[PDB]
Amino acid sequence: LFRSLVGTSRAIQQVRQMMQQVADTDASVLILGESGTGKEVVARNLHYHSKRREGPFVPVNCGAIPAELLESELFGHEKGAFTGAITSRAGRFELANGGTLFLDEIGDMPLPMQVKLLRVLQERTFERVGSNKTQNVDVRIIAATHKNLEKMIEDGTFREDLYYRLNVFPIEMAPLRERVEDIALLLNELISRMEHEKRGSIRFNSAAIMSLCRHDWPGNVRELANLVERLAIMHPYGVIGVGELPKKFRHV
Amino acid sequence: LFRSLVGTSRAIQQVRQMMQQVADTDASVLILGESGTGKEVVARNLHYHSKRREGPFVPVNCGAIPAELLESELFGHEKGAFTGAITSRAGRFELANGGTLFLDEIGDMPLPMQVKLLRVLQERTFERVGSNKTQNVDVRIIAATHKNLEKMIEDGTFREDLYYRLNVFPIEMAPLRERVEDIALLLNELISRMEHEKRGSIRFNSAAIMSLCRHDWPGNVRELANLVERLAIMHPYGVIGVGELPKKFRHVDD
Amino acid sequence: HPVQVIAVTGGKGGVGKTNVSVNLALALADLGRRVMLLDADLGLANVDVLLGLTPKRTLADVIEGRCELRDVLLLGPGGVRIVPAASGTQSMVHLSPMQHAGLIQAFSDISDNLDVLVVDTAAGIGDSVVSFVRAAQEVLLVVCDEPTSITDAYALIKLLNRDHGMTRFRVLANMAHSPQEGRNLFAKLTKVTDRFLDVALQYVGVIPYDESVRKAVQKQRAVYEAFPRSKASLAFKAVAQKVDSWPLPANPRGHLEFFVERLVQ
Amino acid sequence: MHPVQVIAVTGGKGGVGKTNVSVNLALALADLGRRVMLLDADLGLANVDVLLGLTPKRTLADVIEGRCELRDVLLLGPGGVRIVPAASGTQSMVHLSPMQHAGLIQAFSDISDNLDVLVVDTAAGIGDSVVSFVRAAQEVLLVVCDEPTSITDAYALIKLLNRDHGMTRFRVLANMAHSPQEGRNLFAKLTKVTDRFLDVALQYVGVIPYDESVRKAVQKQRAVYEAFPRSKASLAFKAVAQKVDSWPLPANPRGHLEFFVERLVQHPATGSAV
Ligand SMILES: Nc1ncnc2c1ncn2[C@@H]1O[C@H](COP(=O)(O)OP(=O)(O)OP(O)(O)=S)[C@@H](O)[C@H]1O
Ligand SMILES: Nc1ncnc2c1ncn2[C@@H]1O[C@H](COP(=O)(O)OP(=O)(O)OP(O)(O)=S)[C@@H](O)[C@H]1O
Ligand SMILES: [Mg+2]
Ligand SMILES: [Mg+2]
Ligand SMILES: [Mg+2]
Ligand SMILES: [Mg+2]
Repeated sequence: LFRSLVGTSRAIQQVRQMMQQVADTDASVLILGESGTGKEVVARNLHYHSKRREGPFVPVNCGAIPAELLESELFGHEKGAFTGAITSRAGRFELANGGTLFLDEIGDMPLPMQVKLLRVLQERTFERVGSNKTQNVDVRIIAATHKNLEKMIEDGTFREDLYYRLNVFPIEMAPLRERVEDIALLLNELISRMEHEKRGSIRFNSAAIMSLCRHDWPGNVRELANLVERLAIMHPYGVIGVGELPKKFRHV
Repeated sequence: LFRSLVGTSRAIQQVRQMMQQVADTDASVLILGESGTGKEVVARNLHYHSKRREGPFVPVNCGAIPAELLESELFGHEKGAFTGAITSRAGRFELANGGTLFLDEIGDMPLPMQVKLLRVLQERTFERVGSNKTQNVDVRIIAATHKNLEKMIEDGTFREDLYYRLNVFPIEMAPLRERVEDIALLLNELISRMEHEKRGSIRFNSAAIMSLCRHDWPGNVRELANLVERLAIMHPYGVIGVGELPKKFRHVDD
Repeated sequence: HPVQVIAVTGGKGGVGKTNVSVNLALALADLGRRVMLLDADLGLANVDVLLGLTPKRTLADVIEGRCELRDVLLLGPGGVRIVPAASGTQSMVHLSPMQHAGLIQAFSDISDNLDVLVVDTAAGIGDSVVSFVRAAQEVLLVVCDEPTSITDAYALIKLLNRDHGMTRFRVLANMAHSPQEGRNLFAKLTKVTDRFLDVALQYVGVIPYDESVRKAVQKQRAVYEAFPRSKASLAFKAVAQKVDSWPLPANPRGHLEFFVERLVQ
Repeated sequence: MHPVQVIAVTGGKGGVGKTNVSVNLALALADLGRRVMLLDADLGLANVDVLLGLTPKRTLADVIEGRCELRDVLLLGPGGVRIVPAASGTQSMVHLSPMQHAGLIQAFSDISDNLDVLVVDTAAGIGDSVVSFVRAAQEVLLVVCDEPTSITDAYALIKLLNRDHGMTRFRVLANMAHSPQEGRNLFAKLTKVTDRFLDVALQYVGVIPYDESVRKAVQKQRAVYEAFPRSKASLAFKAVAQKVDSWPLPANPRGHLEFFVERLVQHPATGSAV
């Protein structure tokens, strides 16, 4: 499974160039961008162009996993480890062995976990929670954040050494409003995938597309995709004009 | 509702003598004995037979309050003090001022609270949580436990100094299995207490009393009082024969 | 002098806990008691919904530190004071034990001329329900004549007895299609509790199945207010008589409970 | 191999029929030929076994307390549905922590013999047990009835999941509807609220009618689908199962705690590793 980076804009053109530039190395990648800009789609496309293309792709959202569970999710645990540890199980590093681990919202990672991540980056070994046995894995790290990690380093909330280990190959995702020339293409991609997965069908006329291009997109792409899914559930196989798009998408 | 412990047994007379030992002092009291032995009746009897008779009697059960909540329960707190402190309130010690604080299941008191309890015993002061303005309290502590405090000292779960401070003339409750000859008298007393608090009324016949004297009672007395409450709800103002007892208390053939 | 506190519970969802809390509170007010009704389904409030009220503030505003309990009280039918809860507020969906304790303790500020506090608990037998049930003086289980409701009520009784030593429970049959159905349901429950436990169950009586309750829910008015002569409403008045004859509390117990200061006298 | 569909049956409001829906949907899916697993996620107040008249020798209490493994408590129910039974009032199961919920959800990885079938019967309410199982599932099915309290509670659950977790797609099933048009109107009442206040995608699944046969089945402790195979409610459950069975399969792992994540990765060594 790999989604394509669509669009004609210079920003997306650059991102596509970078996928090829970094294809020859396992250098850690750090993808900066507002929430919803497509950072996981970039990470999957990068993985697909990497030497690891046939290895696993494993996402982790440090922002959607409670701080107390993240270490167990990342490193696994033994059955005796903590109260709820009723099985022994490999975590997401082991599941990513030979492939790519996508650490999303890295700026929500707690500082102790940041130290442990730095150790796994450097030494390429880790320990399950509740164990001292050394585990080796070969995982290529792609991390993503919407936060200013450098100010976080200044504030002492993020580690400078971890940041430099992650930021070997940086990528900046443009917000949707800086590349609205892509929206038509993105819409065709979204709808097309939506149809190929039998989740629905929609079309936009040109005025609707103009109105959408006039939008601010606080949620970037993700918000666009949620809108497609919503209108398709709302007007099955319909044609969206401007009346079907009425608050906060309504600019005419 | 002050009555000397009822019964003719040797065990209960020992308990009455232990009570007389401390009844005329204002010192802290320690009540040892199996769970359900009747320690709060002892503590309220002592309270009545003291200068603090007209003051407050405040119970706290350390085994019925989470460890993280006990400090606030005991010492109170100020409104801004921590996330759930939405008002300012006096704790149990302050509510017990001029009276008696019955500290039950002190074997479940965490060690930091044992430290603060010792501070109350020795300095007669405390602070509400979120404040460090010192407050005075004039309270008599009657503590109780069903655990082996000496084993807890050896396990590190109970402070030695608090133990020596509290364990002077301990009242040692006797389990019901040592007081079989008191059961009939106990039943009358429990009915009387139930009638006094308007909670119900029953009367046993001699066959039912005999079956209950034949029953084991590991839960001690509390278990007997629970059965009296239960029968007063099963048969309100009724006459309790063997057939009115729940099946497990019937001992006609055994 | 002490305040009667009744926790309306039962474990199983949909057996009528909120309808019972609302209409028992009204029936007690009608009997002449000064009544307060706490919606203790703290993050999925229904008392305001059943009464058609739209509170400007709720317990969320108290828990978050923006106002006091007295600010959120509503004067409901017959003068029942309503303490409204929140509907999906982040702040209210998981209170810590310390926040539960602080909230229960805060009620001591509005106790002045109060005879009865009715606490409508959430579904289930989690720590929040159990804290409110333990803080009350009487536990009123609402039970329906279905195996799931009987099993859940028994599970609640077992937990409260096993883990907290509680022995006295009040049982109300709801949605019965005859008075004999209510009696037979009480018999089914006492069979299980007699077999496995040593507890005291009082049969309070029955609330009949009544279309007037369904109409009242649709109208968002209490059946007792909107259909005062329906069978359900007459049954609530009878239940309120039984409840009002319960002995008042005398002493504090040793744990977290409503109005401990008044219990100390 | 293929991913497992995972459906969390929820709704917030008590008594709207969550457990009756979970049970009879599981049986109907099994009737279509699917290998079905049913988790009773009302972990301290089990009702799946009660509705099915079963007395499990072991429950999740035995797992939590370390007496057996999760695999050891699977119970073969009607139609071959495999049940993970919850506990009823057991002290170890009535206040599980978030870490215990997470360890349990993780433990389900020890399972690879089901398709389109983890049906998760959630508890009433919108607390952490409910939300963690709902987030760990792939499809969220809200059961709603045509009363203001059910509508209000379903809305509050949708709003919490959207506001706090970014969830936008929700399936809606009307239960106990006195006619099909009543259930359609109910869906419209809910979407009137959600359209006004939120940006969410609600999908109407259809209706389970109010049916005396369900009430009789509950009295007998048998599933209405099995005990009354030709009642209108059982026919409606067959229809809903066909719709569910046509729902798109999960494609990729999302980055959070979810059931069977190692199979979502779609890589043989990953799927083999746990
Ligand atoms: N006496 C009655 N007669 C007829 N229908 C009733 C009666 N009591 C309750 N109901 C119905 O049962 C529904 C559920 O009642 P609720 O009071 O919401 O129950 P609950 O036990 O509080 O449920 P939750 O969601 O666990 S809080 C009501 O909306 C009515 O449809
Ligand atoms: N389609 C239906 N037709 C008729 N009665 C129904 C129907 N669905 C549910 N019921 C009734 O509603 C009652 C409650 O069903 P449950 O499946 O226990 O609901 P629930 O939402 O799981 O409630 P909880 O889990 O306690 S919150 C059942 O016992 C039946 O009496
Ligand atoms: Mg280690
Ligand atoms: Mg309710
Ligand atoms: Mg259920
Ligand atoms: Mg597996």
